[PDB]
Amino acid sequence: GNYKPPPQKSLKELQEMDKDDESLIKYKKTLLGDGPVVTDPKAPNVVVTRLTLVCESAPGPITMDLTGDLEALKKETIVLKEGSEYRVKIHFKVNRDIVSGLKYVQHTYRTGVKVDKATFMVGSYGPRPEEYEFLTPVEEAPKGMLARGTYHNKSFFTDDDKQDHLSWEWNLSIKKEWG
Amino acid sequence: MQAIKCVVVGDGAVGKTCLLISYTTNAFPGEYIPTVFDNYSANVMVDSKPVNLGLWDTAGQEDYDRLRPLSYPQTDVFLICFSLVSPASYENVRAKWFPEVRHHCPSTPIILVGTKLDLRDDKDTIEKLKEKKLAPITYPQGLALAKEIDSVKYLECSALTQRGLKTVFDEAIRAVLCPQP
Ligand SMILES: Nc1nc2c(ncn2[C@@H]2O[C@H](COP(=O)(O)OP(=O)(O)O)[C@@H](O)[C@H]2O)c(=O)[nH]1
Ligand SMILES: [Mg+2]
Repeated sequence: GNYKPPPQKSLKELQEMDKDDESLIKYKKTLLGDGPVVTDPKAPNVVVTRLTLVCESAPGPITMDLTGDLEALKKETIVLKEGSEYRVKIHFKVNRDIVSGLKYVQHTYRTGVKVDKATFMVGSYGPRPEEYEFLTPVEEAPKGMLARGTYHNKSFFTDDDKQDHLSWEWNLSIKKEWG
Repeated sequence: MQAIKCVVVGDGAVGKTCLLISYTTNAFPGEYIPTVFDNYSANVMVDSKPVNLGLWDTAGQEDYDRLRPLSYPQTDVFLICFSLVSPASYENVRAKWFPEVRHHCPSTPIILVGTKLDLRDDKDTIEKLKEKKLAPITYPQGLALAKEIDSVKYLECSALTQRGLKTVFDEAIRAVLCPQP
C-alpha cells in the first residue's frame, strides 16, 4: 500500500539492545545465531551462486552457474516449453552484514527492445557460512505463437538498500516442445 | 507428515505472546510474560489430516524493523494482530503491518486477528477509551479492515478466556491446506 525501508542498524546495535532481556537474547540466537563470527574474507556481502529452473516435465536440467563465465551465458539460450509449470531455485550466501529484502529484477527484451519487467522478493537473511536456498511459488510459462520466440534478459539482484549484488544477461527461447 | 509455518505480527502490547502461550500451554500467563515466546510446534488434526504447526512470535518494536523480517522466509501463513480495544494498533495494521508483510511475502495468506475480545464489553476499558475520545473496534470495523487488506479470514479471540482462540490456529491451517491458486 505504501511501505518504506526501515532505518539502518548494524549487527552490533541489534545485539547490544535489550541486553538483559532473556527472551530477546534467545530470539537473537534463533535468528542471528551465536558463537564464532565466521566470515569469508574477499567476498561481497551477498554472492548468488546459481539460478535453477525446476521443471518436472523437462528432460535435462536447466540451470545457470553464476560463478562461471557470464559472457557465455550472455550468448547462450535456455529453452522453456510454452505453458509449462516451473519454480525458480536460488542459491546464495550472506557474508558479513544482514541483507534486507534481497530481490531479483529482470528486464526482458525482444527484437532489441524492452517488452517486459518482472521481479520477486527473496527476503531478508542473516550472515552465516552455509548457503541459503529459495524457491518461488509455481508459475506457468507463456503460451501461444505470439509469445513463442527468443527473448534477451537482463537480470540483477538488488535489495532494500539499492545495492547491486549481481548483474548478468542470458537468452530465453519459448518453444512448442523441449526438443 | 505435513509442515505449516505460522508467523504472528502486530503492535507491541496487542497480545501476540499471550495468544501463543495461552494456545500452546492451555493456560493464560497473567504473571510473567516474556517479550517473545520461543518457537514451538503443535501436532494438530484437521479432519483426518496430520499437521505439524510451527509457531513464531515476533518483536514488534520499531528498533527491530531490520531483524524481525529474518523470520518471514518460508512462512505459509501470517496472523496479523491488533487489539479490539486499541484503535492505534488497528491503524498500525494499515500503516505498518500489512505493508511490511506484503513487501516481504507478496503471496502468503493473511489472517486478521482481533485480540482481547473479553475487554470489548468491559465497562472500565470502554470508559477509559471514551476519555481519550476513542472506542473499541466493533465487528464491522474489523471486518472492514480485513477486506481492505484482502485477508483470507477475520477472526476475534481472547487469550484470557480462550474464546475463539483455538479457531484462530485451525483457520491458519485451513488457509494453507485449502488455498486459492
Ligand atoms: N484482557 C486481556 N488481556 C490480554 C489478552 N492478551 C494479552 N493481554 C494483556 O495485554 C498485554 C500485552 O500482552 P502480550 O502478549 O505480551 O503483548 P505482545 O507485545 O503483543 O506480545 C499484557 O498485559 C497481557 O496480560 C487478552 O486476551 N485479554
Ligand atoms: Mg510479546
